Amino acid sequence: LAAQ
Amino acid sequence: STLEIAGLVRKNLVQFGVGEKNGSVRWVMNALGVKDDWLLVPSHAYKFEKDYEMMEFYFNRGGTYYSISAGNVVIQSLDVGFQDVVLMKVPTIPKFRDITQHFIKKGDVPRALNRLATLVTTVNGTPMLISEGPLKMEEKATYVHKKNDGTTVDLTVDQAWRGKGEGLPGMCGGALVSSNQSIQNAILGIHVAGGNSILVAKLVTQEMFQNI
Ligand SMILES: *C[C@H](NC(=O)OCc1ccccc1)C(=O)O
Repeated sequence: LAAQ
Repeated sequence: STLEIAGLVRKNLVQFGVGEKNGSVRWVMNALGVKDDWLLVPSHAYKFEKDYEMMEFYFNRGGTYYSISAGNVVIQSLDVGFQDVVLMKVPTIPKFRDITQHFIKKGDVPRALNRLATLVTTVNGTPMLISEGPLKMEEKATYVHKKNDGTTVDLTVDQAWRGKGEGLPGMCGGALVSSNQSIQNAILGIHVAGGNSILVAKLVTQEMFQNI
């Protein structure tokens, strides 16, 4: 997961 | 309905940007007005860059811009510890429609699990509805934030919704809305991360607004  | 809650969210969504005094604005993500001059915004938008308080924060409300020194917004936590999403009071913003009563109550959380939901968000102001698969709740969720220079930080929050779906950069700060009509399609929280076809939203309950 990446900060979006 | 989902669509009517989505309309209320849409009207309260603003674009959040950061810039040096006298410099260009970097438009980062969304923020959601909830009541009066208070917004929800993922603090990862700003807090990991050098000297954030000397920056100017920008709020784009449908092509009308409001700016303020970062030192003049009042930031309030949702709960103990790091939750990423914070409450932010912005004295220069026009008052928002109070949408706090449309957020899920803590006690009703189980009623949104295992059901579809819709992420109501924008990419730099263009509204989008993003389908999310049956929801689960992660007691702890971890995701990677990439800073401006390229380096990364791992962020961990308590109680985050996880659903199958396809997101894009800029969608953070949008609101996750339950498909469950029996809890009046409650707003479940705020989008903070995505990857490998999974979307993650920090839980935000009605009770959290008691933090003012
Ligand atoms: C979406 C808002 N609704 C709201 O605050 O509901 C409170 C309510 C409604 C009906 C019966 C009891 C309580 C709104 O903008 O009004």
